[PDB]
Amino acid sequence: DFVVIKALEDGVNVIGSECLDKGEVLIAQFTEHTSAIKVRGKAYIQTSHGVIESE
Amino acid sequence: DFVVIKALEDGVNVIGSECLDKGEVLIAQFTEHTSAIKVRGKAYIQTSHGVIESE
Amino acid sequence: DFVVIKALEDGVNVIGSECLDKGEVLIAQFTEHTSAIKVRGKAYIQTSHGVIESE
Amino acid sequence: DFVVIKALEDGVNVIGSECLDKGEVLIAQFTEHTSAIKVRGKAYIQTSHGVIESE
Amino acid sequence: DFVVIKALEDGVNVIGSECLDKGEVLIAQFTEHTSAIKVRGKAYIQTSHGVIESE
Amino acid sequence: DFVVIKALEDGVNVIGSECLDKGEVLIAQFTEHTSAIKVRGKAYIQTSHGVIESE
Amino acid sequence: DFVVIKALEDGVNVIGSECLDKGEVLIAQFTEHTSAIKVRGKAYIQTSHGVIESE
Amino acid sequence: DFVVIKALEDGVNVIGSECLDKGEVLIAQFTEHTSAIKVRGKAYIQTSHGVIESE
Amino acid sequence: DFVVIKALEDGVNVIGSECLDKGEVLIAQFTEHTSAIKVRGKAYIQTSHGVIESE
Amino acid sequence: DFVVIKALEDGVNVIGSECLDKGEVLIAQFTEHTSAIKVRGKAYIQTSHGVIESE
Amino acid sequence: DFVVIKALEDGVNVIGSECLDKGEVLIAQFTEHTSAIKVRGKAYIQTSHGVIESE
Amino acid sequence: DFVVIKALEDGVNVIGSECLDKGEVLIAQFTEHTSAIKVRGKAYIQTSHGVIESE
Amino acid sequence: DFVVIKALEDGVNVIGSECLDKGEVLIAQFTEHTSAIKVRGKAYIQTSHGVIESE
Amino acid sequence: DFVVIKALEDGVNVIGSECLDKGEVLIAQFTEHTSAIKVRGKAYIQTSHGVIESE
Amino acid sequence: DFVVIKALEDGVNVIGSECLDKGEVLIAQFTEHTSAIKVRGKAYIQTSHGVIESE
Amino acid sequence: DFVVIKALEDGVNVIGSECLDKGEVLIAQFTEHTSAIKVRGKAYIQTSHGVIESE
Amino acid sequence: DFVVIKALEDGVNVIGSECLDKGEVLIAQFTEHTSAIKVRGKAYIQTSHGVIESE
Amino acid sequence: DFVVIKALEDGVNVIGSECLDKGEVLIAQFTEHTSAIKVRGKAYIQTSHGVIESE
Amino acid sequence: DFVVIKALEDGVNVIGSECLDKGEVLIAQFTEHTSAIKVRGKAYIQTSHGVIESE
Amino acid sequence: DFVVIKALEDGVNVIGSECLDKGEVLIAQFTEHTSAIKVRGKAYIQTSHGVIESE
Ligand SMILES: [Au+]
Ligand SMILES: [Au+]
Ligand SMILES: [Au+]
Ligand SMILES: [Au+]
Ligand SMILES: [Au+]
Ligand SMILES: [Au+]
Ligand SMILES: [Au+]
Ligand SMILES: [Au+]
Ligand SMILES: [Au+]
Repeated sequence: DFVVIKALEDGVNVIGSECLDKGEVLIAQFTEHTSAIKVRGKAYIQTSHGVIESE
Repeated sequence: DFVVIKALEDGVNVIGSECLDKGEVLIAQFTEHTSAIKVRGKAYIQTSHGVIESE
Repeated sequence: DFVVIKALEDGVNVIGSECLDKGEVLIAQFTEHTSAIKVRGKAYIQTSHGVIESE
Repeated sequence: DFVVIKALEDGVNVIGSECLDKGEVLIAQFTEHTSAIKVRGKAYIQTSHGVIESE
Repeated sequence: DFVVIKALEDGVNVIGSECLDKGEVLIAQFTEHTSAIKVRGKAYIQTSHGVIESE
Repeated sequence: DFVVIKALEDGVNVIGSECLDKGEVLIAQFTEHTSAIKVRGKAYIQTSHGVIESE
Repeated sequence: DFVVIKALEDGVNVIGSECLDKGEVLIAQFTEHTSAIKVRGKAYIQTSHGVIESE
Repeated sequence: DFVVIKALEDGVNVIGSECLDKGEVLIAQFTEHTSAIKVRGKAYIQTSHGVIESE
Repeated sequence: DFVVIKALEDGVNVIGSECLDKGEVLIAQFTEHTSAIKVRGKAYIQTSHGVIESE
Repeated sequence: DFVVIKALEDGVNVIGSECLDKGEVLIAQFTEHTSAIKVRGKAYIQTSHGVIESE
Repeated sequence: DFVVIKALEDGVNVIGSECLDKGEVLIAQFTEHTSAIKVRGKAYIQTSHGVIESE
Repeated sequence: DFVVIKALEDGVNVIGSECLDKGEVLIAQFTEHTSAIKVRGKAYIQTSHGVIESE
Repeated sequence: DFVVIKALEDGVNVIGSECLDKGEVLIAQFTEHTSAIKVRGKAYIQTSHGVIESE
Repeated sequence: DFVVIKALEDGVNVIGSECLDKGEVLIAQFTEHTSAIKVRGKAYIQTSHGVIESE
Repeated sequence: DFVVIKALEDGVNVIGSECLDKGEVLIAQFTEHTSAIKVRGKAYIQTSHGVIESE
Repeated sequence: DFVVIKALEDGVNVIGSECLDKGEVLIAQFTEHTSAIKVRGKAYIQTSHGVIESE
Repeated sequence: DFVVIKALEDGVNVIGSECLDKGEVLIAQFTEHTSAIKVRGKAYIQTSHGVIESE
Repeated sequence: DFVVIKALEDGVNVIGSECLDKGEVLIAQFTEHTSAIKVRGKAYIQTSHGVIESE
Repeated sequence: DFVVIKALEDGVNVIGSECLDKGEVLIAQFTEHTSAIKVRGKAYIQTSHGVIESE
Repeated sequence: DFVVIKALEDGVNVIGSECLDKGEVLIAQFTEHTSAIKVRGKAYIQTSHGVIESE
């Protein structure tokens, strides 16, 4: 139901817009509105399906 | 309930239309409307059933 | 609730009609209408029960 | 909730009537109407309980 | 919710009446009406609790 | 929700009354009415909790 | 939701009253009324939590 | 939803009042009323969390 | 949904007030009212998360 | 749905306010009101996600 | 449904605003309102997906 | 107005149905409904007319 | 008000119809309907007036 | 109209449920409800018809 | 219709609660309410059926 | 229906309160109100069940 | 308005009925109903007027 | 109007029920409901009339 | 009408809940609600009846 | 009805909040609202029960 995004670099954008600096962690749940989440920049994502590394 | 698409190359299309560049990651939930998702180009998909690599 | 079809060859048909080219991946959920899905051609399917290879 | 039938030979019948050729794969969900599914001929079935081989 | 009966010999009866020949496989779900299923003859049954061999 | 009774000998009674011969298999679901099932004679029962052998 | 009692000796009482002879097996579901089950005598009980041996 | 109490000694009290003799087994479900169960004396309890031995 | 408290010493208090002597075991479910349970004295608690030893 | 806090030192505060002494254990469920719990001082917490040690 | 944040350094901010000092632990559930939680500073987070370390 | 039945052996039936084990004693009064009492097995009966020994 | 019939042989009839086997004992009260009781076969009767032996 | 039960051993049950310890004496009258009284364990009963010793 | 209890020792309890000292005698009639009388301690009871000695 | 109390010593109390001196005799009937009679001191009681000597 | 009764021996009666054992202390206030208090046995009473020793 | 009870030993009961451990002090006022207070165990009581020591 | 509690040690609890540190003094009046006050830990209490020292 | 607090040091808090400097004296009466008064810091209190020294 929720994802965990650790921003490994500054200015990481999360759309669905929010900006994160280096070292912050955003835990985001899916609402009715937020049905899709796009991640730019270098970040480390943990979902239910496992982990992944956006660049 | 949701899929994770890491676009390994530029111009990856996701239909159900959105375009992704290299290194971005789209986490997509299934709405009532979006009942099917088609992925073109080279991308790395994680679902509940496991991982797969579209080309 | 959903299946993952990676089309390993061109012109793979999915009925319930859609056509896929080589390398694309279709993630399909079951609606009320779509109660049966038929797959032609060479494709690689992941379901909840495991994987299978249609030819 | 659904079964996966890979038709290993031509003319495989699925009742509940549909016909499959060799190499096709039918993913069938149970509706209210379809409460029983009979499979003739040589086919390879995956259910939640495991796999089986009809002849 | 459903059982898988592979008829290992001809004339296998399934009550709740249907008849199966050798090599066929019947996947049967429980409705409101079908609250009990009786199997005669030599057959190989897979349920959620495991497998069994009726004779 | 359901039990599987393989009658290992003739005349096995199932109350909640039905009679089974040797080699038959009865798959019984619990209705609102059938809240208790008594098994006489030599039979082999599979439930969710495991297997047991009535005599 | 249900328990399995194999009566290992004659006259096993089950309260919530029923009597069992040696070798019988009673599969009992919990209704709204039957909220507690007491077992006397030598019997072998399988529940969801495991097995136990009343004496 | 339910607990299993094997009374290892005579006069075991179960409050929420009932008395058990040595060798009996009480399987108790939680109603709306019975929201707490106290066990005195030497008894052997199986719950969902595991086993324990009251004295 | 419920906790198991074995009182290893006399006068163990359970608030949410009840008192237990040495060797007793209280199995407590959470109602709407009882939303917090405090345990004093030496006791051995089993929850869903595991075991713990209050002093 | 609930957390287990063993207060390893005196005066441990739990906000959402309650105070605990050394050796006590508070098992706290989440109501509608209590949507966040803050723990001060040296305490040992067990949740569903595992254990942790507040200082 | 809930996350566990151990603040490893002083002044850790949790948005969705609260401030934590070193050694405190905040257990936060997701309401309807709190649909996203941002964590600044050095903290140690446990979720259902595992652990992570914000900086 | 009442009879006294000492069950000298196990499984003594009293109709008007109840079962008694060895050593138990049932004191039964005549209601409007219970106008006849039948005793099977080995038992020792005391009535107003004297004593008798059913076998 | 009541009689005690010990059936000393099989098939003893009691009219007012019931059948008794050897060793059974029937204690019969007089209703408004049952104003006369006829006993066939070998039986041993105790009434208020004493004992008698029907053949 | 009433019976006298001297409990010669501990835990004597009287159904119609009450428990007696060794040396206690229960004098029980027959109500409209209590139309049958069953005595377990070792006890010494005095009725109008005489005395008896349950075991 | 009534019983006579001579309390041979102090603190004799009569339930149905009253307390008697040594040497007192309680003559108790059965009301509609008092349908059962339990006697603890050492006492000497005279009923219509005879005498008895509770301990 | 009535008891006879000869007061063998002064100050004998009869509750259900009356006081008797030495040598007096009280013949007491049971009303609806007086359902229990307690006798203190040294007295000699005659009932229907026989005689007794309170002290 | 209130009295203090320390029961120096067992079975001390307080009427207005209650029983006390040795070492207990009853602090009794005067209601509208309790307008007189009688104390039997050996006890030590403190009132507003001073102390006294009942025997 | 109020009493002061210092519990000199563990498990001191105060009826009118509360339990106290060693070293605690309960200051109790008389309500309309609490018209009598009984103290068990070893405790030290101060009233308006002076002090006393329950055992 | 009021009591004076000087907390001689840290964490002194006053129920009727409040916590006091060493050296603080709480002057508490009795409301309608607060009809009983329990004091834990080492504290020095002055009432109208005198002084006392809880531990 | 009233207390006298001489603040022997600066910043003495009186809750029920007011602050006092060194040498000031606050005479406080109990209203309906102010039912409890807490004193921090070094102060010298005179009540009806005597004097005390908060620290
Ligand atoms: Au594009
Ligand atoms: Au065909
Ligand atoms: Au039986
Ligand atoms: Au206690
Ligand atoms: Au801050
Ligand atoms: Au008992
Ligand atoms: Au008198
Ligand atoms: Au007493
Ligand atoms: Au505290």
